[PDB]
Amino acid sequence: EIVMTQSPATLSVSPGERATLSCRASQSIGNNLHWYQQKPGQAPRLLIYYASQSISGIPARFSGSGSGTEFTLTISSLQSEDFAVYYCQQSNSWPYTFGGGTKVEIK
Amino acid sequence: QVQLQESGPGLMKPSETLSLTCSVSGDSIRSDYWSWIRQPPGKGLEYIGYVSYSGSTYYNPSLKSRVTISVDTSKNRFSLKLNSVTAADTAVYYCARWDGDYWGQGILVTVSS
Amino acid sequence: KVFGRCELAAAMKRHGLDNYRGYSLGNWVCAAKFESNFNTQATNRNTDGSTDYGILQINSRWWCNDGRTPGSRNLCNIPCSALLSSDITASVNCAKKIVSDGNGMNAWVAWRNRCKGTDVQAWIRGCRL
Repeated sequence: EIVMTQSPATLSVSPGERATLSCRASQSIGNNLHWYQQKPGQAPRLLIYYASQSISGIPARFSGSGSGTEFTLTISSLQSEDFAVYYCQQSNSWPYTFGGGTKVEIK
Repeated sequence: QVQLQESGPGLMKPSETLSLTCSVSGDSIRSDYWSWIRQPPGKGLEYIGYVSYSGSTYYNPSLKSRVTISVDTSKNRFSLKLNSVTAADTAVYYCARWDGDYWGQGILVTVSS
Repeated sequence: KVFGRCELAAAMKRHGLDNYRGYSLGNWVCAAKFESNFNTQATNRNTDGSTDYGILQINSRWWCNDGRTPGSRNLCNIPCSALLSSDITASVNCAKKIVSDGNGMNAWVAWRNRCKGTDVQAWIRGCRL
């Protein structure tokens, strides 16, 4: 299966700061990368699909970029409600796989 | 306004068969692809599998042919069946629409030996 | 819009079709060639009353809603008009869902009859990718 690796494992962010999360694929997956945000006791919520396509209702501060094997989720100016664990997931190959997650927490 | 809801036993013993169902409202079960995902406590996400419109299924090889996903068009819901469970199967199980736009809230299934 | 071969190859690659669920880029270019001849505005009314739309001739009986097909399941959750744009994003997203079904690319008659079994990678040969 395609192995997805996210970095860093934990990301400390001060409210108002720019946040950069990384996700890499063991092999090329084109633009078939999706980003999820998961808050405690809640189900993952899709924020970005197909690497950069935005979803209606999702704040503009969330932006996805990258292709092939290196992808990035950028939060231009993090707000307190953005603290959560973020996961990337590829859909280029079955079985679909998720990165190990990046825990974004307040600093 | 689509809503998914998982239901089933939250506690079971080793070797037994796990059986969960996900009921959908606001969308037709016969008009889309449906998936199951799980999250062991303190761990990340593992995709279990999905069923497409034609009824074809795709299962994660990590489950070793122990999984079944089926559709009940009459009650607008789909199910998950996982045989021979062990502690390794303890986790919050989530159902979601294949595109990922809507997820259930998850149901904790604990396999207590 | 009528795509040029390498122009489409590059677009589809940027849109993540190269090796999507096991299908090399050439397969997608070949399918577009034989289904619509690279024309995004292609439309073909079928006998059953449904219509095929776009560069990949996606049918309205199951995949999109043209508001004129009684059966319409609209599995891709999109108006068929979105498949007639020079922006292939909608067609690609729908094609990916289609191919994610058990039948894979067999969903496209043209691919099944003109691409499957041939040296499809020839369709991207000579293209900078």
